[PDB]
Amino acid sequence: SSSVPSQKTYQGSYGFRLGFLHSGTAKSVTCTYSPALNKMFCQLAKTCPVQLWVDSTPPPGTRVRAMAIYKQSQHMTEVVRRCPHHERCDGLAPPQHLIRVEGNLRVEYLDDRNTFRHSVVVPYEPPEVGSDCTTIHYNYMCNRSCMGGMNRRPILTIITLEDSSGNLLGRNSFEVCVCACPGRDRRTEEENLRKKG
Amino acid sequence: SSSVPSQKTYQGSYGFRLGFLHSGTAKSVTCTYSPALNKMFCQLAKTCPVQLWVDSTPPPGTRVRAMAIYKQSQHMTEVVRRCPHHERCDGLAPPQHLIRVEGNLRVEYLDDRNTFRHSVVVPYEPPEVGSDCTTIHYNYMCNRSCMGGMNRRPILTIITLEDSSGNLLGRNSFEVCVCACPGRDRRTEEENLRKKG
DNA sequence: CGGGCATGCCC
DNA sequence: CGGGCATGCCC
Ligand SMILES: *C[C@H]1C(=O)C2CCN1CC2
Ligand SMILES: *C[C@H]1C(=O)C2CCN1CC2
Ligand SMILES: *C[C@H]1C(=O)C2CCN1CC2
Ligand SMILES: *C[C@H]1C(=O)C2CCN1CC2
Ligand SMILES: C[C@@H]1C(=O)C2CCN1CC2
Ligand SMILES: C[C@@H]1C(=O)C2CCN1CC2
Ligand SMILES: [Zn+2]
Ligand SMILES: [Zn+2]
Repeated sequence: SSSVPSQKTYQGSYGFRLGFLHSGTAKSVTCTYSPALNKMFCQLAKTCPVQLWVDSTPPPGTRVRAMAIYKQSQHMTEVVRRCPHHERCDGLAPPQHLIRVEGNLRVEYLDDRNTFRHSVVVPYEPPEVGSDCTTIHYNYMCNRSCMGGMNRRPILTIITLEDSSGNLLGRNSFEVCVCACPGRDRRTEEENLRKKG
Repeated sequence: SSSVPSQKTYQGSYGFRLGFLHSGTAKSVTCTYSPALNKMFCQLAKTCPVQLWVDSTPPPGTRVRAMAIYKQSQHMTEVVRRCPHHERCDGLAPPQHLIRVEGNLRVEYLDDRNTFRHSVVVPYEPPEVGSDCTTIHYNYMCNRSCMGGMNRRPILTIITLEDSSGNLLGRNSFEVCVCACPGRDRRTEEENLRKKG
């Protein structure tokens, strides 16, 4: 009955975890992940690699879904959407969707008929031989600050592993801040965490 | 042949001048006019009174037109428009128009067929007996900072007095900055003028 | 109300 | 590149 999807971490029977490349906090970096905050800082429309880790290999036909939700209680029931400006500015991705996947010939974009929430889905592919994870290249097509979209409200990205039958196999999430200067904003929030948290 | 309307002050044979109420520079004022900068600072969608002064009474059927243009040379040829967000948010005023007139049952909104520029027109009415000017209540429906609209670019409002035949009778203009805190921004720009101009 | 931070971006 | 200002708004 809820229109708010779960954000509860569920590693599940396949040991599903997310991973992120080690970047620095240089003021001009295009993205950087804070493990202390479980938070990705990245720039508008630029690659944001997410690693998928599993302890056991999911069955054939497993799918990987990404969806954004507002992190604060007072905004959780509102659907996260592209702002009118960037919407009016790919072909496969409808202009209303915040999250895109690049580099994948099998991407599917969903608008839920009951909850109206947007998600983007790709097939799960096992890591190549010798590699321990699979990487998906996400793109966030608005800044957190965009008026008429996120309007400065923080968001979570929820990644779910789902089998072809629709069984939830795993769930993980991270906060995302799409901003002009990811390195500066990570440094500021981490400093604020240490001194005022 | 030019698609850029004139901004040249032309008092004309009727002695046409603009006037503005004396406001202060309190941080929360809804609008304030700087004579030193010939610049109105005002808030989004709130009243911005403009006084019309004439030395001689224009003929019956005179009209008062307002139009915005970008002040900087590099943007002058681009049409000033409402941003996509506030456009998607009166009835008589088309959503694309930046400048509205409130309180007037005879307002006309024009989209020029050749230049595509927007303007808003009302009849000229002489001042009431004993009064020296006529006031028009303008509304600016975007902030200067709106992405996809003015996008932080400065603008002029050009007020023209025109007879019913379309003869230009007078022209005046002022800079406009639609901002959150008109009193603060006037104080800052005037201080910057005095010390760095 | 006014002080002050967060965030985009400096033509 | 990084320093720093301008501007919206603080839940
Ligand atoms: C944002 C992400 C990238 O695209 C590379 C630079 C920074 N971070 C790790 C690798
Ligand atoms: C963070 C800041 C920089 O360092 C350049 C890229 C992003 N932003 C504007 C210029
Ligand atoms: C903005 C304009 C108004 O509406 C009154 C207050 C400030 N200024 C003069 C009168
Ligand atoms: C300027 C500042 C104020 O003083 C209030 C009105 C406008 N802005 C936000 C709150
Ligand atoms: C997760 C794993 C790694 O650490 C590197 C880059 C991505 N994957 C294969 C090698
Ligand atoms: C221009 C003139 C004034 O100064 C007051 C207010 C508006 N007009 C009539 C009286
Ligand atoms: Zn946007
Ligand atoms: Zn706007």
